[PDB]
Amino acid sequence: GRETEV
Amino acid sequence: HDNLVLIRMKPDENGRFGFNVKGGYDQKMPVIVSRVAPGTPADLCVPRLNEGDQVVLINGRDIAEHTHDQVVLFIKASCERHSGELMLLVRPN
Repeated sequence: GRETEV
Repeated sequence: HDNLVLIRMKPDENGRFGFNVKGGYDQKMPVIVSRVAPGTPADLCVPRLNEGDQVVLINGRDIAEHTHDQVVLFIKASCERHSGELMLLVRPN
């Protein structure tokens, strides 16, 4: 469940 | 394909849009907007980028078979923005 702040 | 919303946004001073991405081809899940921080470009743009929105196109590119890391690199690729605005075609859910 990868999550990245952009 | 379904109801689609075209979203355009310019990054802040730190080059951030104020939104979070989840999913991708490697994650076996669609590219979904998981969070939208208050008072950020993603929150202030009209039409607004909402939580639960499925990303279909990033600067006109089909990201259906792309991985999570590739999607992030496409969002961060400033030269692919026309004209300095990140283009996102989303499917609301």
